[PDB]
Amino acid sequence: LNRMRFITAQRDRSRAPWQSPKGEGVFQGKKLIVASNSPFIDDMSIR
Amino acid sequence: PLAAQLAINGNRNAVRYENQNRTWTFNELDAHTNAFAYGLTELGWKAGDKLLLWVEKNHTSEITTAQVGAAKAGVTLVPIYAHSAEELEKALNDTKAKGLLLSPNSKAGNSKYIEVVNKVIPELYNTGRGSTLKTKFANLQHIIHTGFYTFPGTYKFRQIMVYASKNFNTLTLPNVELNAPLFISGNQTYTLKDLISKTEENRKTSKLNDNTPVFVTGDSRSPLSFSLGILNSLLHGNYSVYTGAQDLNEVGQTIRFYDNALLLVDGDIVKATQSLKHSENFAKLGGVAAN
Amino acid sequence: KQIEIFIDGKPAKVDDSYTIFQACYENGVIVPRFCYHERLSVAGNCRMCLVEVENVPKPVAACASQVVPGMKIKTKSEKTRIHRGNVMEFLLANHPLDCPICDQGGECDLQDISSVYGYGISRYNEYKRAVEDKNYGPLVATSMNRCIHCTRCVRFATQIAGVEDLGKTGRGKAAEIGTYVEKTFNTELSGNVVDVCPVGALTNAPYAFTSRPWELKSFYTSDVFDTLGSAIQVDTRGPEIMRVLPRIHEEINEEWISDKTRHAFDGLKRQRINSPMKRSKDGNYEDIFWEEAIQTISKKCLNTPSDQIGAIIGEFADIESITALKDFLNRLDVDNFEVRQHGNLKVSPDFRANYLMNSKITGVEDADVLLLVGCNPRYEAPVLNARILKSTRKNLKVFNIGTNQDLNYKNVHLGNSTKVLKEIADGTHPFAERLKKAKLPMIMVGASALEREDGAELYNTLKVISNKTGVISEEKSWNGFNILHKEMGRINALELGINPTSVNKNAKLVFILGADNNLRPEDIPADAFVVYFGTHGDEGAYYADIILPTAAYTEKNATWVNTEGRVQQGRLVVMPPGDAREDWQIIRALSEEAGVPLPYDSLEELRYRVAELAPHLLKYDYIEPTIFGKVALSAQQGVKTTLSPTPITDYIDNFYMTDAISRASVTMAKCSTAFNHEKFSNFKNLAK
Amino acid sequence: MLLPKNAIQSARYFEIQKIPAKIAKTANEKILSVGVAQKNNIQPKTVTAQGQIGFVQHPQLDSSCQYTQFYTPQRRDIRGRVARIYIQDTNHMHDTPQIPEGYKWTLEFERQAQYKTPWMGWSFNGDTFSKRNHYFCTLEDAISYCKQMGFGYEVSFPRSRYHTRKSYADNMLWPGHDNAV
Amino acid sequence: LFRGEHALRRYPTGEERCIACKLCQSACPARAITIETEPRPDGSRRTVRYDIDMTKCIYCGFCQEACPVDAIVEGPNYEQTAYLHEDLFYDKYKLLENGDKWEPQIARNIEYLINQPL
Amino acid sequence: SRLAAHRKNDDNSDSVPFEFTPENYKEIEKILAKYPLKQKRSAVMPLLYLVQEQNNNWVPLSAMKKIAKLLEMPEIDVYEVATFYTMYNREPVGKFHLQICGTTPCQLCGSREITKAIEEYTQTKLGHTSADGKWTLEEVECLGACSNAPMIQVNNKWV
Amino acid sequence: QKLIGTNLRELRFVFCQNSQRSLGLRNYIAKNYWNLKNQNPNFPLIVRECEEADPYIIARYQYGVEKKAFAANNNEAEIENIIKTLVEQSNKVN
Amino acid sequence: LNPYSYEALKENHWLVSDSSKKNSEWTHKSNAEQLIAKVPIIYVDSNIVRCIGGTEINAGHPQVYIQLDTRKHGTPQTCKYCGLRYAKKMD
Ligand code: SF4
Ligand code: SF4
Ligand code: SF4
Ligand code: SF4
Ligand code: FES
Ligand code: FES
Ligand SMILES: [Zn+2]
Repeated sequence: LNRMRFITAQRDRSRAPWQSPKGEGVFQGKKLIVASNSPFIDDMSIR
Repeated sequence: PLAAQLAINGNRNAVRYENQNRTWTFNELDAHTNAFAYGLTELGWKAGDKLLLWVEKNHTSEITTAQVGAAKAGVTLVPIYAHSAEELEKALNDTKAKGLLLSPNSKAGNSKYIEVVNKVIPELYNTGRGSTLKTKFANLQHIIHTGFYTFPGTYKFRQIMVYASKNFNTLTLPNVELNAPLFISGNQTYTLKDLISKTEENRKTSKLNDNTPVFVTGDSRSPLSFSLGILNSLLHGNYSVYTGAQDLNEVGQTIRFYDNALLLVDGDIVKATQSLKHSENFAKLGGVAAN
Repeated sequence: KQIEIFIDGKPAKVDDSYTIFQACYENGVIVPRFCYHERLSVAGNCRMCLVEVENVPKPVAACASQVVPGMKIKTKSEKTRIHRGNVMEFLLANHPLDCPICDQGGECDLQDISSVYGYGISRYNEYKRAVEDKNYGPLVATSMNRCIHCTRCVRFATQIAGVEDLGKTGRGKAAEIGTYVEKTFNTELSGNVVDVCPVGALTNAPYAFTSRPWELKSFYTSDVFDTLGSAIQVDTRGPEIMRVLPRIHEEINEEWISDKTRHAFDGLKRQRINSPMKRSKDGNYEDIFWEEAIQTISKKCLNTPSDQIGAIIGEFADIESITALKDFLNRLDVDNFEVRQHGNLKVSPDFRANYLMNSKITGVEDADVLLLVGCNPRYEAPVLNARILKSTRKNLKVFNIGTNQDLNYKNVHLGNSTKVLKEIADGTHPFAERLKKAKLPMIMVGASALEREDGAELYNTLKVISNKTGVISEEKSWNGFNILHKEMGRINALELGINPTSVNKNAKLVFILGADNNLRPEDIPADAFVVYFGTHGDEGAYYADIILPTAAYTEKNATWVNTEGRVQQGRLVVMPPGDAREDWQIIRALSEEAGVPLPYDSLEELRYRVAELAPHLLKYDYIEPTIFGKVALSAQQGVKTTLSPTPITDYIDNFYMTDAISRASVTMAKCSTAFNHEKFSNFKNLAK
Repeated sequence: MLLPKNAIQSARYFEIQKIPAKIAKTANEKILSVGVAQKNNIQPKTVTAQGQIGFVQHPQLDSSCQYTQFYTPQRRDIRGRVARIYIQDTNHMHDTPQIPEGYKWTLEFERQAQYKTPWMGWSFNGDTFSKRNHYFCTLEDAISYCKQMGFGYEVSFPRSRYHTRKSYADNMLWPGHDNAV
Repeated sequence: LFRGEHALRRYPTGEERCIACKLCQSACPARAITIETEPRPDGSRRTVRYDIDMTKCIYCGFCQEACPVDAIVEGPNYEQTAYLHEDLFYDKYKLLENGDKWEPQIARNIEYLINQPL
Repeated sequence: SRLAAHRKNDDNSDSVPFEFTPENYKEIEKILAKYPLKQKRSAVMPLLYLVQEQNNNWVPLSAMKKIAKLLEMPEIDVYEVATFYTMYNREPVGKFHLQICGTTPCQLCGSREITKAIEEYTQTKLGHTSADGKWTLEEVECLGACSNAPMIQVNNKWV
Repeated sequence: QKLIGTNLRELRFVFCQNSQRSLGLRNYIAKNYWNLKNQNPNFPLIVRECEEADPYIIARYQYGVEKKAFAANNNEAEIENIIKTLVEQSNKVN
Repeated sequence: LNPYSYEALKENHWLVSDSSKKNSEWTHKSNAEQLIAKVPIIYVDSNIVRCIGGTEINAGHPQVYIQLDTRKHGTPQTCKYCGLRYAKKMD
């Protein structure tokens, strides 16, 4: 019943789909503003 | 005036930056400061032009290099302590500064220095690449940030720096004038001669001999810090060590190696630190002075 | 002087300059080695190349021994066998038993030589040497017990690159090659350290513990992360790609590749668009079919007048895609291929000589003086920086007008403003006399300088300076004028003849062909309709009303023209992920649906159209000469030639993050967080 | 991998070396007739191991490709495919492989769909034709095989290291007089 | 020496003996072993997927012979009849479970096999 | 003289200062004058000896970096020289660095007995430094006066 | 020559740089490229050189319509005549 | 203690760490990481320690040697074949 997790993991090992925004979102002109999902910290920007 | 140490012994260490872990000899310090002065001259800075300093404590090397280069080029520096866009704009309007050097990542209130600058001057966002600034102030020609990233309407400190060639240098450095203003602190203006007099008076009061290494904690933009730091080293050949934002604990660890060594203690640093973890590190401080 | 020697009794002729190893290699007889490298200096440490000479009692190190007339070399003799066995036994003594866990299990020349030449059993039954490991950063994994002290790593670091960090510290069996202090090896060419190290002491950390050599299939292709272009080998185990390596191409690649091109392929593994998508006014993306997407795009194209239709060229656009887009826009009557007004390259695409490096990548090896204008070869085209280092160590003087970057070689910093350019053009600057004195001078200008608002004025100033100083000399038959680009897509567009200055100020229908750099909300009007052909969603996928997945350079069989004008063929390694389609096929389908079918249905026919437009692109891996260089670069009379008093800068801030693939990559993020703070410095390294 | 120069001078050998010039047949090709003429005029006239310009040759579905066996009722895509002919050199990782490479021309086919099945994550190939490369002693033999089997072929010629003078004495070099400038 | 059902062993401490060297995968004549390995968060060289297709594998023993750390062992179990073809797609879970269950007898046999050369 | 790399010590960190005295600078000038003007790289060993004389008979990492900067050579080269040559103490030693020869001539003459006597008197083992920073025992090779064996050397100066 | 910008959308010259068959077009371009560019500042006049290529003048008028003129063994006067005809035929084309 | 911090990456060899050791249960389909983490650091007098992963040759992993004379005193070193961690008994 949990075949979906294994299948998604195997697919992502080679190619991980981009998680597109869903629902209402903020717009700046013709652009959707979303916070970066990168776990890594931008040390240069922070300090 | 600023080359006596080079003439005597240029190999001796000139200044240490413990926070960023870089030590400069007299030759290296002179080279960097001359590069900064040449960069300003090429950009078009003249005698009497005003540059605003908005760089936090951590950028001790940048502060010292800018100060010495401004002294060499006859450019007056105005430190500004503004935590709000209102204060920044008021200072800019009051001073009519030709340049503004700042630290972008520094946080003022709920916004960073770069964000506040952009808010005060929205024209920077849409300014063309390689285009002069057309701002409300009509005189803030140059904006410089000491940061890794680049922003429109701004230039990096290294990009501003210009290392003159030995046989391909068409620039000229005006002779340093002692009476020319160098620092504008508050409503009082300090000239190079007055700063030298302050250094001599402080040395006499504190029994600061030639071989006593001076330590400076906190911002190096203060006139007293400039007098007892890089200026003292360049005049009497002493050894200055800048700790920047380091607290009394970390200052102490560096201090232990140094012997009979003067310490300059920032009020801001004192309040931030809770207590001394190892008071033994200060057992041989020799002398202590307060801004 | 030709000289006769004997190899196993076989007569051979070689010039006296040859060494024993070189003569053997030319004649086809292989000699084992661990420390000798073709591009590195000569060292005789490992002594694994010992051979037998009839008149020489002692064994002779083939690598560091010159041939002599009448030499009798016996490489198949029992004495040679014993020599090889003794050296191999000494090498394997103290060598850890780490074959199962070492990443070089299948690519270990030590294992191969031990199997082919050394003895089959060992006698050393004692405690082995043990060495502590070292931390060189996220790019190189170190297991120093496997080091054989062959100093190849030290020689590469000191010679190929300017970084001087590795050294043999200590004496005797306790000697340890590496940094005495604990610091990371953060050079831009750190990847090649693993390749030169032959015993798996240094390995590819991102690739560590991944796969084995015998289960990989290799494809030869060309790099795209740098406008220089690099001959690379891509190894894949099925769909998955891994271990991008260099391959020998002396004209352009010279056996080395940069860390970006070596470890940025990880970006293709995530944040990939795998289906056509449409965004609602609320901003909710939803997947749709190719038929629906193409139909809606065609309806929008038919409704929209051609006046308010524009396009943006991406960074990784290829010849086929740009040709299809140009044909489609022409059939729709659209002629403006730029929508951004903030920054546009100021160069005419009429002649290739005026937007390509007239002197090839090997021209640095021929020029005596090289002047850079707004260029940072260390960050852009690091292999070119290494070549410049070689040239300046042999005979070359480097001058720089712009920022003073930490180049691996000494350079003369003339300035950073346009005042220096004005003085040189006027002739009052001493560098004008310097260029006149110098023979075969070279001028390399980064694309950012020409992309400046006054790019046209700067370009004209450079033209007049070159013509006056002899950078373009007929008597010397030399054309030292060069432009270093930053966008392979821009190079391809210029090759196909698309004008970079043609900008549509107001565009109601925007076609963004995989562009993610320099995009800002102001560029796209609020009421416009955006169709974005892309492969990653980091940027440009948020400005898009419709998104169309496309193929990458490892997934598209296309053509790429590098900065020097060399046209290479990028080959298909794996098919595009998910439902992605080739961009040229997408444009062909869109044109047919809109009612303006294109005359090409396959790659062969599309390349026939490419031949129609510009035939020279059908001569792969070749630079077609041009005889209109002087005419193209001649300075006209009455041109503006008015520069602005502002610094000349470099566009690259973070070397490890320059494009969408790099931004999406994880290894590049690790490299950024591990190297940016250590490499950032507002001051210049006066040591070099 | 290199027979003596002009060792073979047979008509069949010359025919193998020569590449045909395409004749516009499809409507698209006729529309692009000028492109076909330009390609014919520009592409190299003959193929030899001494060549230096890469090129792509279309499949020649003619009476010459009668010897192909990969045209069957079930499979009708193998014939007419485009291969790649190049020399595969040893990887940069090692310099002395147990089984050295670069002594033979490799003929390769671009891989088609490759997908990992859900039940176990095992890799599967949509087509089994392009799994293994083909090897030939000479580029002439490879091109002859392509013509006989009706495959089109791109040819990418090898690149090798430029010979440079090597000597241990170069380690010790006198920099020159100190006063020299 | 009987070769029955494949299993994966552990050290007495409980750590896996399998290091992803793929020697067993290469030596498998029938291509019945599939191995994918990624560094473990602690840093160990350990496999993330180790599959043996029992229907495709010929019980030759080459896997245990080529194993340098005696990780994969063809233990004595032979009553492994399966009703579904999917039940014969042994995974890392199945192999580790087999090793945990059959370690006593496997270890007893390995003792004698190792002592024979002595 | 134990490890072939930098030992992580709090008293030998990069923050430790080091500055040559004016007499040392004059001696460095004389050494450079003796050596060729261009080949300043040859003055590493005299510089290291001067550093040891100035300091407590050991070469700090900061001092090594200062020497490299003065000689305009990579710091890695100075590190290699210091690690290769064993007479340079890369870590602090005791007030008396006893160095007992242990080569065959001294061994025949009874070097082991002298070593045991030294250990008994100093209450410390061979190689290890005494609890108090007063004695440091080391075993060295032929010191030259084989005919006068057994022999020892103190501070690399007095035999 | 002053109306090229309005009449045409692009002019292209594809020829060989070392062939007598192209000599005429080669010389004409080398002599008149700057004249034509000054007459029409922003118009695209592309030049492409490929060895053993047939001379060709390609005029793109509008709506993706192009006319290709074979200019082999043509004197500079003939090239002038062909270019003039291509420019004048823009009205008939559209 | 952020696993993605520069300090954490540098200490863990530029790999994202899992303090709970639970993610391996799914990633590598085993709790061997948790099991091995229980064994404490083995203190060895000598500077160099020999590990065979058992009591006799051929009963464990190939004989390997680990240097306990770390540039920083007392730093444990883990065997590559097995997770056993050895440290020098500094005194
Ligand atoms: S280099 Fe690696 S594979 Fe080769 S012998 Fe050493 S540990 Fe084994
Ligand atoms: S680490 Fe590798 S390349 Fe460097 S000396 Fe040791 S064996 Fe040679
Ligand atoms: S028994 Fe033989 S065929 Fe079966 S998995 Fe083991 S090695 Fe492969
Ligand atoms: S089971 Fe043995 S041979 Fe197979 S990968 Fe694991 S350790 Fe290597
Ligand atoms: S290759 Fe001859 S000594 Fe190493
Ligand atoms: S044996 Fe003591 S000095 Fe030689
Ligand atoms: Zn172990």
